[PDB]
Amino acid sequence: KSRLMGLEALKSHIMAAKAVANTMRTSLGPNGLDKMMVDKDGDVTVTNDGATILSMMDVDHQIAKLMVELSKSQDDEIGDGTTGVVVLAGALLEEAEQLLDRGIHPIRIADGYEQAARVAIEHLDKISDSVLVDIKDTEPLIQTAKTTLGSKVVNSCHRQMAEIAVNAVLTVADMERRDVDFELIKVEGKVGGRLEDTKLIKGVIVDKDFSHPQMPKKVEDAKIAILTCPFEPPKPKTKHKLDVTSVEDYKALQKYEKEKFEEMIQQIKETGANLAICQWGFDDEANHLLLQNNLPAVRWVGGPEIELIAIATGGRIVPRFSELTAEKLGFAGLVQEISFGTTKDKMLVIEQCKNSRAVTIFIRGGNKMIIEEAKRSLHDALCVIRNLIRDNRVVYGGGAAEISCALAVSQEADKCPTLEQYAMRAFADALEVIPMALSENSGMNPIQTMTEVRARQVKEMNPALGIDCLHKGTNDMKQQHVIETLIGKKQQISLATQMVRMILKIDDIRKPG
Amino acid sequence: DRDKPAQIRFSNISAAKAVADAIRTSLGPKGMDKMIQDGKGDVTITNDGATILKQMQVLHPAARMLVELSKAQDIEAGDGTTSVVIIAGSLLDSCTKLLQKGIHPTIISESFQKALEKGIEILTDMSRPVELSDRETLLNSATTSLNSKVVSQYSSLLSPMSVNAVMKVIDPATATSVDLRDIKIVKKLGGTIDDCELVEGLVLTQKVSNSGITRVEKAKIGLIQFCLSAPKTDMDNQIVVSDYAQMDRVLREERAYILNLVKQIKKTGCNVLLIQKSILRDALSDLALHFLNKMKIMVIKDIEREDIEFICKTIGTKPVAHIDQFTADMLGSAELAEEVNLNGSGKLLKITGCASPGKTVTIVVRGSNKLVIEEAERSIHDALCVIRCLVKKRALIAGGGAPEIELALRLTEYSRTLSGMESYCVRAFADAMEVIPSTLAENAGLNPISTVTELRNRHAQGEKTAGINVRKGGISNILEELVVQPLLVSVSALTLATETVRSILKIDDVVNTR
Amino acid sequence: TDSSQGIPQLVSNISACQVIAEAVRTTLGPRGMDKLIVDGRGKATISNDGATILKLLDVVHPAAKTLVDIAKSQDAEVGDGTTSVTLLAAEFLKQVKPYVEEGLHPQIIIRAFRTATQLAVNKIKEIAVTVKKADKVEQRKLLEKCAMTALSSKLISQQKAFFAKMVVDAVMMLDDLLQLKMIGIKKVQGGALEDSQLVAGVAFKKTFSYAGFEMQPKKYHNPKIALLNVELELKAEKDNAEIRVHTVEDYQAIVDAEWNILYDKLEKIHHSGAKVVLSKLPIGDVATQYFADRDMFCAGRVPEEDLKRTMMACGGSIQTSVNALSADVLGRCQVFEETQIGGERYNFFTGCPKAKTCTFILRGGAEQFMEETERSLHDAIMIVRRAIKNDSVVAGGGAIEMELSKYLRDYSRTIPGKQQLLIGAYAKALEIIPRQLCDNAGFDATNILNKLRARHAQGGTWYGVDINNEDIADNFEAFVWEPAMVRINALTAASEAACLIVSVDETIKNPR
Ligand SMILES: Nc1ncnc2c1ncn2[C@@H]1O[C@H](COP(=O)(O)OP(=O)(O)O)[C@@H](O)[C@H]1O
Repeated sequence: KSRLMGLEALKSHIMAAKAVANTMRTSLGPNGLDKMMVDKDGDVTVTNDGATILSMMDVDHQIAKLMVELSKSQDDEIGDGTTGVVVLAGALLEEAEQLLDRGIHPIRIADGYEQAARVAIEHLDKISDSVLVDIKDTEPLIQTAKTTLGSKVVNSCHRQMAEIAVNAVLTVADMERRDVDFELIKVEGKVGGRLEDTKLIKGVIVDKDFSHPQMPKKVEDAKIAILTCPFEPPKPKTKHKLDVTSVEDYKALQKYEKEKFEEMIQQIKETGANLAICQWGFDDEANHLLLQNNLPAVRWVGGPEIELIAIATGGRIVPRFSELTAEKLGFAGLVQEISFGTTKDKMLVIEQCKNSRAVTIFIRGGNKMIIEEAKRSLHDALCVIRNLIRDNRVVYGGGAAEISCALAVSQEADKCPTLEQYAMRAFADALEVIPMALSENSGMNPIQTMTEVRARQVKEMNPALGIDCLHKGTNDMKQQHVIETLIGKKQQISLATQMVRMILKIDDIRKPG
Repeated sequence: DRDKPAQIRFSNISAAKAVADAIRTSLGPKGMDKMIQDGKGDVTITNDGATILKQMQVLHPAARMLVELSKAQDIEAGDGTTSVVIIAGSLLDSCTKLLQKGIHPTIISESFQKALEKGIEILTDMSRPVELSDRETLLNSATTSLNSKVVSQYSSLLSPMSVNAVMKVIDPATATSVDLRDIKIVKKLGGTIDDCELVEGLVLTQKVSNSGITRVEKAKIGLIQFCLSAPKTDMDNQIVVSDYAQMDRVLREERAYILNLVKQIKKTGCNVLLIQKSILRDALSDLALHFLNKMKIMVIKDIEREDIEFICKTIGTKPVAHIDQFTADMLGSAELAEEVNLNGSGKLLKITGCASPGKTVTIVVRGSNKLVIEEAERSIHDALCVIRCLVKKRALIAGGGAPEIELALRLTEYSRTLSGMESYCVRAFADAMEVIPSTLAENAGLNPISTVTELRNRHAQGEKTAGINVRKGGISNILEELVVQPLLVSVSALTLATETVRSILKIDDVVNTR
Repeated sequence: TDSSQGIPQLVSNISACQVIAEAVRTTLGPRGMDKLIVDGRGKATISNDGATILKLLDVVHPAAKTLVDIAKSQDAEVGDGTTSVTLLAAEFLKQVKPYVEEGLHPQIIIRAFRTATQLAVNKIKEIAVTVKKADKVEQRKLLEKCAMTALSSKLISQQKAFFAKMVVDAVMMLDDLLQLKMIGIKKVQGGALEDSQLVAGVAFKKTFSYAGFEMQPKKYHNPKIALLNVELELKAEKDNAEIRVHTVEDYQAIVDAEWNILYDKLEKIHHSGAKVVLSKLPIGDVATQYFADRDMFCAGRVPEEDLKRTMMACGGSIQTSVNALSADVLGRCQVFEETQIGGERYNFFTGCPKAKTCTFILRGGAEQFMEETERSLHDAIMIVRRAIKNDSVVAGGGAIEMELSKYLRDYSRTIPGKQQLLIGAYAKALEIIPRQLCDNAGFDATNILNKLRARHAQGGTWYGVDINNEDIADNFEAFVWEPAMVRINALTAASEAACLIVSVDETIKNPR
């Protein structure tokens, strides 16, 4: 095993980084082609995600593992945009290896990129807008939803799900001192109806998964009840079976269970209880008998789900079975069964709560890819509305911000000791790769369009000119209602700079050769 | 198709880059030496680029084109015949990366032409004009541009010859000069080099004869060009020679044969004869010379073709040939001749040439040990060359790397201001102008990148600041050092380099042969 | 199948030592390069310290093994000077290599090296200047200048430097050692309103909350941490065991039979006085309710470092029994507070009878600022400890090697023997610190060594080297110093290693 001494290790690392970034450079923008993925079995899927593809990627390099780890660790604050950072890092590494061939230490360019990103952020902070009120975030809601979603899962537009997701965040933002929590909103998915049947569960919705839909089931309840005492023969987290060396003990236990059913129904009828949910259960035979004899009630409520049952009512619990009354329970409002299919199981939706801590959305589908794309669009909308309510500052997209930053870097670079201008010119030219790739992904020439838009931006003012991927009329940005958050761009730039610095810092020798 | 022309262009670019890189460490006064080895084993130490370019041999279209370009640059201007190769190499290296992306050569050629025109106009608008209608300003410009070519003692030694050659005021400040049309600087061995003076008419160095008095005035030149050789025999001996008979025949053929021709030729006035070089004559009959000793004898040998061309142009006559000639168009001018030595060895005759339509005057230089004569010849050659270069125009500028950085910054700002896809190609020119200052800083012994960055910062701040010094070894202003150069040596060089680049870029396709 | 003895053996030893010398060289200055090391398991680690690299590498060479053993012993006995000694030994070997093949007996250079080392030690002892409570009036100016020197190493904020000075001055009570490996430090995660906070006691991390967690009092008058290795979780206790399944009365009977013993055990362990249960395993669902019904405290999921810090601060005893305990192996606190900041719940154990550890919370509300900017504070507190404990000090940097080299070169011109060239080579080999320091920063050492030699030719001050301004300034005014006791030990160790290397002439192998 020989040791890589000299400049071959850096060249190999840059080549590996470029070969890795070439995979993400092809799929860029909404006009990207569907990328396929197949595992060991015969499961072949198609999608376009910068995080799903990088997760199931197999590499044989030490730098690729750190790269994909840094790419996956930063995705909760930007949402959509984990593909351009790789291309930016690849272009920066290519410029670094091009400028290093003349005999320049990587420390100089690594320190210059810091001030380059600093001045880029300083220039981007002054070119934005701050005139958003209670109308600028409510009237263009349909335009923002159309720009976020697009036309990938459904050709027509969708206004119900967008308004539902907006209200689900508006009912929690201003209520908890302009703050929102990720654990408060949940995403649920189940096949059934169509995509337009979007429901907003104000309370909590719980499924039961029945076994036989032909069993007579009639709804007739009006008050919920929570208990901790064993309402029925419980299961102490142990798979019970025929562990009795007798034959009459089975009939004895059946008679005892019938007597217990009779006693329980007489107590809930003499005190005023109804659907009492505990934290234990039994087999399916007991539930079948309880549904066949009289009174509809289904057990099987084991697990942490009882926690939500301790929060969707309003009160406390009982430590002993011999401590029950008409005031220690909890009153309800409308607790019944809901089943839109009328052929499957039932669902319970709590419509009585003093706070909003489990608001969720319910979207029906018909396959596996459409529901996944719908949930991805919903997550992206939630992320963008969180970024909007966190800071009322946005910026125009398309590809004008990169050109403006490059122009500002090229302009504010008159004085230079011996490396400042070199670093600023090696960092500015690497920013014009995103619009070039976006224009090359379509059926137009990227070089000519980029030169034309740069000339148009440098001739007159109003830096709001870019390219169009939908083939429309003019190349304006304020007319297509396209917008992009600035915090996400700042985070992406910071992550790219940190990754470039970490790559340019660790490059000495390697132990396994 | 497309692969074959691309491979042909790549091979041509690689060959041109190899030719340009074969010699590069020789620009500036602190250049490196090179020992060229001959085919027989002899080695020669040299440092000039033109000698290495004209000595080596290689078969290639790009190499031959570069050699022709260097020869044309040396013939036209005469100075800086090594920077054009580096400029062409940088332009080809830029065109390589320009074509690697996917740009048509027409747009690249148009951008190169526009950049060349812009640079030429900037160089013409930046340079300052001077005056030369009088003699004081001309002498000042001469003594300011002459004290920066060689060392101090050589300059002080050539200053008398320089001020003697610059005194030739013939053209009344015209557009072009004729310094290469009527100049014939001769060389003479023996004596002191201090005895030099401008001489008109004609200067010779062959003895006429060795008789009595030879101080006459009969045209002083024999306009004759017919054959004077003896009729050769068909073989060695036509018959058997022993006693008489055959001896009397050859005696009469040697004595009473050519004498009749001499008599029939001497019947015309002005008995002045001569002959060319004795490269084809075996031996001349001395009997004819003894018979010609009477009635005035005058003969001058050792005459080349250039001497005949100079005599036929200074006096203003045309030579005649053939034997059947009964005209009278062979006379010249009679004034004074018969000169002696100037207190030393070596025969040399001079004629001032009074009342002549041609006012051609030359400089008769001398020397000793063949060590200070060729040096003075090269010195006066460079002197009259730079004098003609300065009198061709009026613009001048200083060198060191400042104009290159200025032109690079101007081209960068023009590509940033001008719109269009061709601007990128113009940017390539902005990356093909900072090679001379970097090479100078590398040959001096300092950091080239830091010096280039400092020069660029100074040019962006205070416009015209300083450049690169060689004697002191730092960054000092050029206004104190007496060193300048005409604007033509840069404009013509840039135009020739751009033309050569366009010619080598427009040629492609396949290279068929016989 | 070939082997020799003498010159070839020494040449092979020098060539083997050069490999381990060139393996670690760039990691010397403050901004050295990083190195990624991975073994056959599949986990890689990035490190830049020379000791960590030398500890995770083994050489099958006797000379290299002895060298790394001497380096490890020096690092364990002192704590600074691991790569410098190796570089000095490598330079000495490289300088002595050409003076061996010319037919020279190495038994005459050991005396010259010993005399040179003794002269250097004497010069350092006669040139060292110590200052400790003799000027600068009251100690207020002394501590002010100490804090200024601590904040002069890295350009940081003023509040951070003040907090670092407070946390380094509020821990000097019973500590009488020469290293900070006793109290230690711990970096926390999260965010707060301020930039940094200080407290005296044991800290904690995020704790999982359940239903009804506010039943316990937030403030305790006299809490007692229960040091019990057993836990009260659903997996530990049980409500139904191996019993005959017939009806529901047997379940109640067995659960009462178990609850009797459970209540007996809990009342026996609570009658001793302990009430703050710190269970290692996380709590369940009914255990919290049972603890809140008895007006007690419950916890779960705690690391071992926090338990060790609590045992060291509060003075707890190691208990190896569950039941049959006494009231003397228990801990006693004073103030136990629970304050939530942001999205986490923080704990404060203030009032320990043994002031040992203190928590320096550094939370700014980020994810990258916690890991980064962590070596500057460590270097600052190390410099503070070295300036407080040690008395002798001298100007750091490359201002002490050039003077010694010049003195040795001037003294070597007054000896008429074969030791002249030896002392000259020893003085020339001493120039390896500033050249490497300039090469590691990406500068030109050739343009600085000449200026340093010109300045030290007749001055003899404390003019070292610079990094930021890239020039030559006085190191005595830059507020950078070093103890005058570590350099002597490092030079002695290097001389001993060189003597041990040059003393070995051959080796002896044995198959069986
Ligand atoms: N006195 C001087 N000071 C600074 N630079 C000089 C000086 N003399 C010549 N040079 C530089 O040397 C270069 C020409 O060197 P060289 O190739 O040897 O002469 P030539 O070009 O006439 O063959 C010019 O570009 C000029 O800038």
